[PDB]
Amino acid sequence: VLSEGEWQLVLHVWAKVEADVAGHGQDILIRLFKSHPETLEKFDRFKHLKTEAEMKASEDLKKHGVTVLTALGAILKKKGHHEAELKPLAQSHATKHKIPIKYLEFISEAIIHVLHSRHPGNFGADAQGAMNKALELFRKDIAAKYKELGYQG
Ligand code: HEM
Ligand SMILES: [Cl-]
Repeated sequence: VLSEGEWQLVLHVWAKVEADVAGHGQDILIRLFKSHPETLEKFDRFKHLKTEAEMKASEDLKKHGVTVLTALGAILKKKGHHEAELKPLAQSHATKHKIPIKYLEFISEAIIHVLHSRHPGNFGADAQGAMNKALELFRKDIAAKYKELGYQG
């Protein structure tokens, strides 16, 4: 369970993300695909992209990044009260997309890397600690939902 103080560090850096969601979504998805190329294979819509340049030029990938970060933003703004938001996300990711928890760990790493790179004014050690705790909470609750849904994750 995060403290209010931890949530405020989380929401303070997220406020900067929100200056340019699309840009942050591109950086995060590209970082994920570069660091863990197996994750790209889960995306039938994107798995043809061969290079970072093709990824940067992909209008569709940018749209998807906005969709992803906006969903995560809405979860973070619930400050742990995210049962309603997690139900559809867990169901699609377990049953349609088949995304293991390991891959959620990978995108968590990508989010942290990008925030660390772009936002050193709002992402020092304590802020990164808080964001890690929020993402761990997200993954813990998603894992529990996966198990309820019948997906071992
Ligand atoms: C913070 C973690 C994540 C969030 C908030 C997130 C959010 C979303 C959202 C909102 C959608 C659109 C609606 C839906 O199908 O549920 C989506 C689609 C999808 N997600 Fe995620 N996602 C996350 C992590 C991942 C990861 C790590 C992968 C793969 C390694 C993944 C693979 C997909 C795929 C394949 C789709 C369908 C894309 C398409 O063809 O339209 N997700 N995700
Ligand atoms: Cl800090």
